[PDB]
Amino acid sequence: SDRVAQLTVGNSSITTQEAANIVLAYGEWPEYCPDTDATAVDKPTRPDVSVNRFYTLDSKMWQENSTGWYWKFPDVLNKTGVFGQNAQFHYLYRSGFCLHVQCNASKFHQGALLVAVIPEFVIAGRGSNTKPNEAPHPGFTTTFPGTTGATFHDPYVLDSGVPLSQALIYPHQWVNLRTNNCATVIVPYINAVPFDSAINHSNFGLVVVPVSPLKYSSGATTAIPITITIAPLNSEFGGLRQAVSQ
Amino acid sequence: SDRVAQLTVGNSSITTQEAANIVLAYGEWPEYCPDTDATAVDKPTRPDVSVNRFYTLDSKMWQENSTGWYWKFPDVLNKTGVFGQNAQFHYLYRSGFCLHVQCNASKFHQGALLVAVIPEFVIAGRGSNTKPNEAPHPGFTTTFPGTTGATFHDPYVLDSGVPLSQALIYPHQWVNLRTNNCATVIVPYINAVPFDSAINHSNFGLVVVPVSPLKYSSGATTAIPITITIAPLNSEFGGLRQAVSQ
Amino acid sequence: DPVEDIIHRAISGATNVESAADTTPSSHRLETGRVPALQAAETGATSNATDENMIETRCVINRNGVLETTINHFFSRSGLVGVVNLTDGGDTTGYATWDIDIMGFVQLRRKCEMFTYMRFNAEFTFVTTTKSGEARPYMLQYMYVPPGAPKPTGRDAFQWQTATNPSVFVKLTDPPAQVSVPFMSPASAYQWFYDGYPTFGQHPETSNTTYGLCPNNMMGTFAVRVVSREASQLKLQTRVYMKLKHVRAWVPRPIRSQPYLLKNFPNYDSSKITNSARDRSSIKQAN
Amino acid sequence: DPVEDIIHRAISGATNVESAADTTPSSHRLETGRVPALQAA
Amino acid sequence: TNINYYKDSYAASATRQDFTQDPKKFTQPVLDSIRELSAPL
Ligand SMILES: CCCCCCCCCCCCC/C=C/[C@H](O)[C@H](N)CO
Repeated sequence: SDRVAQLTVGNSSITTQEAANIVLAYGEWPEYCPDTDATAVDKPTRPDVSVNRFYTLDSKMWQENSTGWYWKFPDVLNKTGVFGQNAQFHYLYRSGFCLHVQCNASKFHQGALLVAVIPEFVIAGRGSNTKPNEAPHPGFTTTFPGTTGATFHDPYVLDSGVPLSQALIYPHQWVNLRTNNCATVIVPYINAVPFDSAINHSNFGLVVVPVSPLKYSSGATTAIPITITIAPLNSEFGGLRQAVSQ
Repeated sequence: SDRVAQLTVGNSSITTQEAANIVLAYGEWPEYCPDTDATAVDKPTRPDVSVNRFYTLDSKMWQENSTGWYWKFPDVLNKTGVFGQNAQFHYLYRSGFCLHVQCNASKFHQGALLVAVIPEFVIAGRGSNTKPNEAPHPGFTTTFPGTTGATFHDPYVLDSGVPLSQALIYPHQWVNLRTNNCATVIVPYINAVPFDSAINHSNFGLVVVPVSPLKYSSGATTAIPITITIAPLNSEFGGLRQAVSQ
Repeated sequence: DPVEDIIHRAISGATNVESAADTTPSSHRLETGRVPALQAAETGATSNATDENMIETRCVINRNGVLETTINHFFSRSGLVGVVNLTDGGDTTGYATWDIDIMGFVQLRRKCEMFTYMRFNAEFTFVTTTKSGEARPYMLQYMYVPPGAPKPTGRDAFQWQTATNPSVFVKLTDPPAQVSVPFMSPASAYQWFYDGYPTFGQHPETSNTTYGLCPNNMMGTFAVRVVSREASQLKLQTRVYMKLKHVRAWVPRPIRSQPYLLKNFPNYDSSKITNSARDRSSIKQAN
Repeated sequence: DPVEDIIHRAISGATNVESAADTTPSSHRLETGRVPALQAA
Repeated sequence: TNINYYKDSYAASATRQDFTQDPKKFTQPVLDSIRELSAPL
């Protein structure tokens, strides 16, 4: 009863047998911006079914030595779908996301992944240089990896210089191969401003880090893909202009 | 709750752990013939517990290449039990059947059988001859195989020249080794006449056809028997005379 | 009361539906343990998943008519159940006889064989002409010969007096002849598949030709001549069409996949099995 | 009304707590299907 | 409002049309009602 579940948004639907409940981040639902909180005076557009729906990205193959991956959400969807086209033609953006991570495996496999939504996730430079002018900075494509995602060098600090053990202070869910085959989290829109640009700013990141490694026996299936599905939810756009993708 | 179930009729009982619901053909229960529908004026006999009860037939061993089997119901039971003796001494017959098919297998086996009750199932001759006098006709023992049952030559057409894909238009149930270990269907008496002879006419056939073949791994149990159990239900007989078995 | 044990519904019901079903507006659902998508095909019940549950739909009030699909409009169309060849000039001959079977050939046979039991009335129409298609002012006689009535043994036979057997006299240039027929079976329904034998006794495993035949479907014979004392020299062909009306149908079944080899028997040729489908290039490329 | 589809909380709440929580006396329990210890992380 | 010119009722026309459906007997011939929104097993 609680294990089984089905979502639906737009024309897309997801069904799960073995799922464990659902995480609603910070106890609030996504909403449209209220009149009091609004600032920009133009009438925002609310596409609904054309934008809000599940989008599936390419799959990551999880291997015994895998170090984990991450994504930036008002990034991955900027070049894909109708959501991506509204984002390039509009200067202002607001929405929440419903997030779903999926990893199958047999009852003979063992391991655990930590799925976490970590707002304002800022990757850092890796090096001992204390001089600000010569200090390393983490690339463009490492900061906004796009649809393909990026992988951690040293997941223990989350590339942020911050302990992964405390990452449970963020909306998070475990996917444990013996318990559940998927993790689901709904994130309301959070930021210091009512709207914000989609192409410049990344509200929050996602982190799938293999805490307990992947282990199995000879003869079992070796290839274990990981797939993420994200639904932009309760979207808004404003500030229409010509397309700027970068 | 829905998985587990137990039937009972007569002095016989069946219990199932993994069963999936029950099929009641054409949404009607077996009944005795009403006064309006009756024609023959003699008082029919209603043996009840001596006739109505579960009868188990010999088991079929299902092998990787198995092509399927079939039976004819007011046939298989004509030579067995007290039901068979009433059928030989009486000219008229009416009853419904409660039907149960049983195939065990491990969670490491895979395959699927299609159990179907197909009224007025008429096997056909196999050959290209268009001349009616030289055309082949399908034997006596192929038409009424008796308790031992008969096997299909080419199950894809069901020996009837009719596509098996459409066999789902008949009261039917799948037994899928990963889901359920047995299939159960109750069939009311159907025919164009209130009573009909048991030894001449076969109301309906049963078809167990291995759609997806049987597959397993070395070291697993090879022998996978299939057993069918049939309960003549709500029986009636009439037209008493000396025994005619053929 | 002296002994206790001697002291001792359905499922669904039919709804009258005049038009196709509508659609009601729905929205996204996110919650647990409510899943219209997951079904079990093993139970033998078809998926009850609807539109409104799977994705978001608008409010659609459907005016499309469902009427044309009733079985009573599906058989309202006439078809050719038999064609009989009459040559009055050849040798002696003089009459033609056609035993009534609507399985004679395909299109109408394939329709009626998707139900096991059918009860209905019928309407026969007789289109007669010359081998050349031309019409000539000759009078014809169509006599129906119920089971057990003596068949005509010649053009001059006394069988044609028809004090009982119903007849139709019509000239050949006139419009076709048309009659209504009731439901004449001795049973309560026609049945196109009978698994069993008409008689008791031994059933050889060499020639079973008795098998499959249902006597309740034998309606007798239809005979035709041309009325004169002297034998006319002409060739003639009579096509028989039948509407099928006031129809009821029971326990549907699949259509014929394979070409019909014989009239009374569902035989096919096992080497030629057609694999009803069209061949393709691998999978995962659609045309 | 001309077209229908155009026709269209949180979870918890905050409690004012001035002092730390108290503790209430409990005793042994022996029965089935009541298990505060088993959790799902 | 049809008409019959003979006293034998089987000679009549298509008579009156009708709309009747109970696909429930073919679609769902099961003895335990399956709620369409809930898990079958
Ligand atoms: C003046 C001629 C009138 C002819 C009236 C005869 C009507 C016959 C009753 C309708 C046909 C019954 C259905 C036929 C059964 C099958 O074709 C075969 N008997 C079985 O193979």
